[PDB]
Amino acid sequence: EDESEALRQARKDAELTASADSVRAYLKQIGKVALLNAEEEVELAKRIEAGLYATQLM
DNA sequence: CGAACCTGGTCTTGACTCCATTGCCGGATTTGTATTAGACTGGCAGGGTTGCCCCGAAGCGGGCG
Repeated sequence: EDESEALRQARKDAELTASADSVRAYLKQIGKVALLNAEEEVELAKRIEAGLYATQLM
């Protein structure tokens, strides 16, 4: 079905596999963080420039 | 009988030639680095074949605390 932790346990146990091919390992690694939009990019760029000026001032 | 001679070299002096050998210098080519603002967001991809043997690891029946 879609619940009762059978499919959930299957997805969890299939997440903790070997994946001996290094390309598949790196792709499963990078398919983790959430993608962003233009507002998130604006926010992160402003935070980056603020942090850079703050550490240069320090 | 002596005497010129003539010619092996042995060697030097002086002028001449000629080509390496750096040295700038001006320009040519060669090589390296930086920068491009619309938006773009998790692979293609190729095969699976023997026989025999040894041995080491995974997993399952079976009793035990």
